[PDB]
Amino acid sequence: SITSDDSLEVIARKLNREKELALEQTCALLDYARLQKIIEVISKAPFIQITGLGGSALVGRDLSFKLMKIGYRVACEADTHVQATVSQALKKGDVQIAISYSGSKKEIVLCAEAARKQGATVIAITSLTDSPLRRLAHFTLDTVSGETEWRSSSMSTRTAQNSVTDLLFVGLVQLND
Amino acid sequence: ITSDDSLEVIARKLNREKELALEQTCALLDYARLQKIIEVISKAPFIQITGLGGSALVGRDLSFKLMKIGYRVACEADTHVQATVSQALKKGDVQIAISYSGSKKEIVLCAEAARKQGATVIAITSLTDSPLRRLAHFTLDTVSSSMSTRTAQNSVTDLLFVGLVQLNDVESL
Amino acid sequence: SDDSLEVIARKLNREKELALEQTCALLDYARLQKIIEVISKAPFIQITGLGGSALVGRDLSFKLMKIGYRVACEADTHVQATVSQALKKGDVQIAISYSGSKKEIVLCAEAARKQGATVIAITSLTDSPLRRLAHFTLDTVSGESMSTRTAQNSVTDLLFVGLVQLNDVES
Amino acid sequence: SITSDDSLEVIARKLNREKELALEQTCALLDYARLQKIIEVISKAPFIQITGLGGSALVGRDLSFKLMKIGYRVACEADTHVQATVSQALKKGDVQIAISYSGSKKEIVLCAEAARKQGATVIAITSLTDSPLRRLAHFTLDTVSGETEWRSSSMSTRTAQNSVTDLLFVGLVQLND
Repeated sequence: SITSDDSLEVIARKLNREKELALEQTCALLDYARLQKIIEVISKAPFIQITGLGGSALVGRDLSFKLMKIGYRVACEADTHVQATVSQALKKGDVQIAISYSGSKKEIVLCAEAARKQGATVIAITSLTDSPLRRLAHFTLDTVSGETEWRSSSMSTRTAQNSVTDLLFVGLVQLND
Repeated sequence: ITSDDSLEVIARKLNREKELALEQTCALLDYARLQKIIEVISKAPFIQITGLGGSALVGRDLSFKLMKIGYRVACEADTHVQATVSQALKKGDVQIAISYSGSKKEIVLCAEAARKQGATVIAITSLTDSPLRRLAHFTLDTVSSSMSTRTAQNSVTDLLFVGLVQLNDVESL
Repeated sequence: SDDSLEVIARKLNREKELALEQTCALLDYARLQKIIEVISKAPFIQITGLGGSALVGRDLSFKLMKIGYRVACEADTHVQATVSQALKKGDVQIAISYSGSKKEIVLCAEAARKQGATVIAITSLTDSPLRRLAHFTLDTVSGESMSTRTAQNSVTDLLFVGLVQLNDVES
Repeated sequence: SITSDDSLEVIARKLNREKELALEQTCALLDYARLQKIIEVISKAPFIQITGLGGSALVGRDLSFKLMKIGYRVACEADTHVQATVSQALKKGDVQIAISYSGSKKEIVLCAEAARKQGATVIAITSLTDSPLRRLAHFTLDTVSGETEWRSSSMSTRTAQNSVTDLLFVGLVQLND
């Protein structure tokens, strides 16, 4: 989509269109009945681990700061060795929120498998493709990217992921009643 | 946007608010100015990216992209690490300061220290006349809610990056 | 310090050794056992610190996480601060600070005690805000900066080993 | 079963003893002629990546902040994916300081391979064992443990590493003073 022929303005406009598409298609895929039960699940979580890698870990930590900001016990950890040990020590009733577009990055898949072995609940924020991460998840929130993989690789994907976490957070706060 | 709403109404409302941030931010772009900014970033021996709170995550997000392509970058959530790095900047280096307000003490002092050291300061900030906007060599404006703000900030950094790759690609060829 | 590198290496090692000796000599093993028991029963544990003593806290955090304790240890102060506001009766805060009077650590220990949690300080001997606010204090004595870290790690490493022994004893 | 001793006071004394011997034996193993050459090479590095995992990464972070404060351009990154992208982008004349006791941690080994591939100069802070990391290093700084039953524990290993990093920092302040 974005090519070496483009002016800076066309690039600017192309980028915004990719994010707008990523937001709309992600939104269109939402099962609002399934979104609600997920929020219910997160809300009763004694402990929440949020896993990710690279740019998507920033999305997870963005959400971890917001959940801590309202009294949730949240682990979100960049060091993959440390992230893995947290997963291997989760307990039944805990919640893992796995943010990974591909669903086939080993470290993230290994952490989700460890959560399941320990009996934690796994929520995957991931792309529509059938992936090891999707097959490990109790619930899945689908993210549709709009990007040119060779140019805008961690941009509309991250916008799609941010839209899901933002919604999760607002729906959680809305459970103030 | 209010409670009593359903989750679908919230999702749409949040999506529209981001959509407005993307479009009102791009609407103020000065493409001749932005090109000069990319050139400056492109030639920088060293780049510091300052921020705090969510703007720090936006800074790290961009620093990962610049680091992958071999640009020498510092961007650090610890408030006083980030201050030691600004003061240690030298002439010709570049600081990218991301704050919506422009009056946050730490971002202001890091930007002071960076022009004290003779670096170029690029500010990604709101249209509010601010101490940051005054200290900056260049400003890219962001119009935005803390979600919309991060959305607006990311649209500037993402554009700077793809523009940087585009220019660097033109030269290599 | 216009000494050789060899003189520097030995001098740094002797400061570290003195920090270990002087810190170990102040240990009260009766209170340490009580402290280990408090930590072991906490549903949630926050470890606070700033600068190098934050790294010390995270070093402990990694080991506690691996054996199943729920532990927050954030090196960003505003994150650390809001994690203190959410503490609950029965939780535990481990506050690591040599001075004992750094505003950010003092503010988190107040919140912890306010919120009903137990505060365990790892701090120098001086009469300090952190020491007055703690339910339990473990002393660290330097050997002079680098030896301060060494002193703090010797207390945390001991807490870690005590806790592992506590479970293998009741296994 | 973590310890063969029953008494906390015995444990505390043995643990401190292990640390005292890790410090002294690592110190005795220093080729102070090499160490000055090593400090000289770090002094000239336009860019310094410090690599590690888990506890060893905290040592590298502690060093990275001391070095940044006296003005050096330093990368030190907990996220193993990002860290790997930094190693892959090093250039000739850059220095990588790889901090791993074992020398056989996949991610540290692959970061040193990438650094050497691209022509960076690799200084390893590692144990004496013949390791993939030691065979890849241009320079080595040996971290060994004490005699006790606590050898090779992360507590002993962190202590030996810290003494080496503390020394490198002080030797650098001495030039740059």
